[PDB]
Amino acid sequence: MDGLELRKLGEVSWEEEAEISGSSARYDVTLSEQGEFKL
Amino acid sequence: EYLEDGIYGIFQSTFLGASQRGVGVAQGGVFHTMWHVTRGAFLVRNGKKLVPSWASVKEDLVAYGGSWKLDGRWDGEEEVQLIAAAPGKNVVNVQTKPSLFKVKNGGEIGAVALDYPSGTSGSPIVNRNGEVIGLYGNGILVGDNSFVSAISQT
Repeated sequence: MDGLELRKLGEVSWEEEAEISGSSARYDVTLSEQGEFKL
Repeated sequence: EYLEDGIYGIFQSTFLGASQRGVGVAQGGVFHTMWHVTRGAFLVRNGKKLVPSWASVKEDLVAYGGSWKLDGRWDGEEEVQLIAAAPGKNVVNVQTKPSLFKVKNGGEIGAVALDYPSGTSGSPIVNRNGEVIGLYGNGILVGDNSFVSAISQT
């Protein structure tokens, strides 16, 4: 209970029949030195 | 002793049980995940303890057990795929036409508009060849409050 444990769930690959979703758009954002993204 | 290449889930153990806090990818002997998932906490593999070997807070990436070994980079026009290891759900691949983040006083980086829970952070984004272009989990909320992540790469 002191650290985190790893479990394998799959392997990285490109599935040819994979379902398509999402939307394509362009956003201009600012990035802080702490890796934060904001519009 | 060498972590088998593939996608791993990060699990945290509390008095209320085990929960998948995030995912990472193993490739070439090193474990790669988003910095916000672990914030440098150590891992365990069959009693083998892994400590962070490199981290960058502004890239939000951390590697365990060696240098950063993911070399894929987005071309700018390929359709991309997100292998989403959502907590408690079967691993599913989702393909998308990427979005783009134009950073003020900087350059362009690709983004994916797919909304997945916390604990899917660190999932791999890959190109048509199957090489890893970046990790998922760092992004913005847009007007409709959906999440849009950046294809986080070094």
